[PDB]
Amino acid sequence: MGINTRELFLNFTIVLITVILMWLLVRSYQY
Repeated sequence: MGINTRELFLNFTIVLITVILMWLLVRSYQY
């Protein structure tokens, strides 16, 4: 982790797109 931004979005941005799609994309409207 040195001189290379956007290198941890996977865990972060996924847990965020997963959390969201969950509360609402799991209900009855997939992504």
